[PDB]
Amino acid sequence: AAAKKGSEQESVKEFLAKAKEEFLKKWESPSQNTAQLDHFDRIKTLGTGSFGRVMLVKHKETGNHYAMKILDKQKVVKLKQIEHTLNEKRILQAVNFPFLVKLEFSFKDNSNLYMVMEYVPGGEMFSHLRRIGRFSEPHARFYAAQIVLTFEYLHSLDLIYRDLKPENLLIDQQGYIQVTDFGFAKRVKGRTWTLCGTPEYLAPEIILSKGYNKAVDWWALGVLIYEMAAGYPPFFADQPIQIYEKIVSGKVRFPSHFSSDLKDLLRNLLQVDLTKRFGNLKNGVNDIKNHKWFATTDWIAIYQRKVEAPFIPKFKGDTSNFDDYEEEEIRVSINEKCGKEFTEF
Amino acid sequence: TTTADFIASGRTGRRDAI
Ligand SMILES: O=S(=O)(c1cccc2cnccc12)N1CCCN(Cc2ccccc2B(O)O)CC1
Repeated sequence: AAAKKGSEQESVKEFLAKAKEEFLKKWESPSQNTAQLDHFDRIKTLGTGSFGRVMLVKHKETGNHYAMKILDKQKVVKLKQIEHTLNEKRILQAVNFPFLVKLEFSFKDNSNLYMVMEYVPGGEMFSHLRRIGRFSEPHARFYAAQIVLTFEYLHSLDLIYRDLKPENLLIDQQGYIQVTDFGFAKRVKGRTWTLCGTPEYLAPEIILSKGYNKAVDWWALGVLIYEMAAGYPPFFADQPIQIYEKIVSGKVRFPSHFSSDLKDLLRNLLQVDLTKRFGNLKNGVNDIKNHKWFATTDWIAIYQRKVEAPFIPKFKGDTSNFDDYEEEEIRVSINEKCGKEFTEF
Repeated sequence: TTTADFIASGRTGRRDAI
């Protein structure tokens, strides 16, 4: 059993070295303009944001459904999101992992940037978590296991993720997870300093305006596990300022139904001292993978998507897991906007 | 309960990045 885990571990090292080779290849010469707007029939708007929208579209020739993320170049520039948006596309077209969203096509026109991903009708974990209330520990563990492997993958490429929350996680038709957003993802060796993320999920060292490293992702995993299993996040308040106070305080109250194993994991993930936080110690991610809360997890079977999911959203093209938005035209100027800012896209 | 305080907290919808 130990030599099978050792062989497992060596398989993982070998896999990651290969994945990095292939990542760096796509990363150094990214794809561009792999489709055009007219190839798609727009169906419905699935989301809106400060500098763009997401729309359900259907490829006319293939009939496959896609989520099309449309970003207004001029607003990206005004809101100082150029680097994040360039980073999102470049990372997504370069990464390759079972629990990431699949970027199929990207292109730009005079006005907008387009990223075209395989459509996941199940929607975001957020809506399901809020409706069901909370997930049981086995259920939460299923999702958490996929985030652990995803972070082992991203971190091996020197990518800090920085955007973990139920809002950015989809539940696909097999009940498995797809991580959506990479605007805040950044290739870094060592520390970085940008104040970014979501208040409930921010590690203390982010709030304290000191540098931080990939340990913030393991902290965020702790927040995610806690929120999935309890039904509410470990640090909440009416205003972000009040949330930050609680985060830095170092005090977490656990629900009475949390198992001893879960609480012990969370104390080590929600460790205010980053130098003592699981995933940032000498044994790296293995301290998490070998923790008793994950004793029953078959990491190989999770990676290969062989475990039966505890929840499969009701299979109905369907739009019901997304809200309704006022449909507006996609505007394309007769003049090229912000051409210099987005040459690499 | 804590969950009730959260359900009444006003930060129960999708959360924006800072
Ligand atoms: O629309 S998504 O759920 C989504 C994302 C990726 C693949 C998807 C495949 N099928 C269905 C939905 C999909 N999703 C990603 C985009 C929509 N927002 C927020 C948002 C909305 C509009 C513009 C930007 C942003 B953003 O903060 O970058 C968050 C979740």
